[PDB]
Amino acid sequence: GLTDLTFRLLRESFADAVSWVAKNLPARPAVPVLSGVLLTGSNGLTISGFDYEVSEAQVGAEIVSPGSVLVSGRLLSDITRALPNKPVDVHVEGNRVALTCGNARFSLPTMPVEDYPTLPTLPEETGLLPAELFAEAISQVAIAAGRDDTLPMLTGIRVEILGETVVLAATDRFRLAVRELKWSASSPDIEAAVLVPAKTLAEAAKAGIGGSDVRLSLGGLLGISGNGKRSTTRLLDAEFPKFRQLLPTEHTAVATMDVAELIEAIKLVALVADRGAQVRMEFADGSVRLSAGADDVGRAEEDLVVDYAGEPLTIAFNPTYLTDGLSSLRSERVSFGFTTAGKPALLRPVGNGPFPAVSTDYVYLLMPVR
Amino acid sequence: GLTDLTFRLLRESFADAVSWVAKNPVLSGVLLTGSDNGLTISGFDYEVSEAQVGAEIVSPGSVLVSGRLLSDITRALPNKPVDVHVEGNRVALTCGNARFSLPTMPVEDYPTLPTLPEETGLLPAELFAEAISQVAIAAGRDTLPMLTGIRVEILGETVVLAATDRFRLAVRELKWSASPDIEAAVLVPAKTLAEAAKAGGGSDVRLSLGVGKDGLLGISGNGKRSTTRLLDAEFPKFRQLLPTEHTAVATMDVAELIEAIKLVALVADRGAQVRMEFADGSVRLSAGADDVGRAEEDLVVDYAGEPLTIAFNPTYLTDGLSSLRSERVSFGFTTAGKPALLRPVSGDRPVAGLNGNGPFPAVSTDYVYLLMPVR
Repeated sequence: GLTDLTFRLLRESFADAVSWVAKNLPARPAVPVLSGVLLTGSNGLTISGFDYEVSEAQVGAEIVSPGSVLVSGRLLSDITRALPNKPVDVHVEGNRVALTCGNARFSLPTMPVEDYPTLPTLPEETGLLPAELFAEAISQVAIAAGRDDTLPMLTGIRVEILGETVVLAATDRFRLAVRELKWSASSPDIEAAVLVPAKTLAEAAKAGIGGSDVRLSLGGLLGISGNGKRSTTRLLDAEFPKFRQLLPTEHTAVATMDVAELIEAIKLVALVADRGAQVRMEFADGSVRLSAGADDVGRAEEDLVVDYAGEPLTIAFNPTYLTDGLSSLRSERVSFGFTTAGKPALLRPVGNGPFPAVSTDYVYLLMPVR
Repeated sequence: GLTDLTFRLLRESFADAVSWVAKNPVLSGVLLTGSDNGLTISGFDYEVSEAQVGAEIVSPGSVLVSGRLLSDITRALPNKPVDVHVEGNRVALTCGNARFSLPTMPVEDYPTLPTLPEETGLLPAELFAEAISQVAIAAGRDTLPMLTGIRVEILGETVVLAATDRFRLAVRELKWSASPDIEAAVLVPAKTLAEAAKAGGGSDVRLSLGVGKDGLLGISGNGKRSTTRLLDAEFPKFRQLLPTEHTAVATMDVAELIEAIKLVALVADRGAQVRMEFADGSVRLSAGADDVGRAEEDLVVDYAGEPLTIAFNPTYLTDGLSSLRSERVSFGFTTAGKPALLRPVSGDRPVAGLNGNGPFPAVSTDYVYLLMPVR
């Protein structure tokens, strides 16, 4: 072609696609080519970005002349977001791209297309589910994943598929979050058990708020599809704890409270906790006493009503991990399932012998503090 | 007193007064004093602050506690009355179901707050806040103490506020109720003055500085009192930079120009400059070099004078346009080695005529932002 890539499309459409693709580009590009986003005109425009998480968006466009061009992804996402709200005209002119929109005009340098790495092929579709369910279930468990890249075995979200049932889990050794959901399997009997980096999976699930059903592909990659968007994510090569056997089926003591009231009380009392390390909880019939701090800085104390069953128990928790757990339930009330002060508490959304645990879709296991 | 300080008041009133005082070993403390039907909350530094609120004083006295921790507690307590009782070297604070035991620091080691000078004048709180924030954007944020203040210049019922960093200068004139014949100029730290003018609702503000001055600015109103150490440096001379006329004048839409600057500056190397080429009916905004990318945008302008090119730092330009508080901006030029003058435009006409090409008279405004070109 004598006329290289030339097209026209709406700014909003172009800007959303480029920003979505450019997001996952390398933070420290080895070659300048790795900082680019590929634009391919055929029908429609494809916007492609390569990395350990590669992404491709496809949008409607008027392709005056087809072709391909590689330009700085970050600068193109910044230009497109800021352009006048008018149609955007793009014309490749040799080694430059002329971008016109209303009264604004740009001339951008290009990088060689031949050097851009080919994006991996997504595996075969494993199943699908609504965007709202994927977004809300992932965000629920993501809160427990480790955020330290020095301990990468803690940085994933475990995904286990047993036909129509999906179990999600995350942990950082101080807390374990587990969520079960139903999905449209493609086809029944499909078994899969992978560990996906938590940060990218959570960002993909939050962006999914379309809606539009999210298609997951596992046949070392997790494929994510829908909304004219397609991405691949390298899976984590780490073992995950046997989370199912760590969840107790019975409790020696059970406490039910109001989440909002308890979150507020933790935050008040924790102002005097030395380096925000612990909040002590003294449960007895009808009441829990929350306390924190030492005389040198200050002491705090608040009593809250509890629907309690069992012998009195005194247990301490890290205030942030406790509020993360409470915040993740999305229920008015919380159930605390206990054994001893040195064994985990089970938080679930809501007369002397032990108490069988209640079946819920979500659970947050929280380790105590001594 | 065998029974030390004991009082009760509403959380909202307590929390707001403590937070306002604690914002700026014994130095970390906030002093609480109970007298009759009133509580005083006092904070000492180089900028002192005192808040007076109504309270039920069960037992009078004084106590010093950590300011930061007391502000954090009070903002977060249940919305119920707060009972405070000093118990030896501890402060028992009770509010609804919450209880706190705070350690005290010795009262005897706490420095006495300076006496506010005699009152110089008063003005509405809305005006003081509004006029200070307008000029504050131009103050230096460094080493050069002569540029880190806001000049306060009094001349009877007129006050002139000014701030600069040598790249820009903001000047605002306002009218106030002087408490004479007052002819004085001072330099107040810009960061402190800006915070105090924003924090204040709002009953009229009183400024305290006949033949006196050195060396504190007292600020008072709404049961709140502060003193601020004045800057001993000399504000730079600036009246030579305000001409009576211009070689060229330009009026444009502020919002359209701010948006176009931000778009073209995306390719400005180190965000150092944006060029503007003014001609009849249009201005061309441009930036960047081919290695990274070039941008251009043409905007409508009501222009008078010979066409000119001028380069500005995009942030200093947008800071100036944002401070105008008007739909339109008036740009006034003299010569290439001099700043451009940005004035707000009020109700209106074609800028040139009937003056043709000839010099264009300057129109008076309360506010002006002087911006040096990029050299």
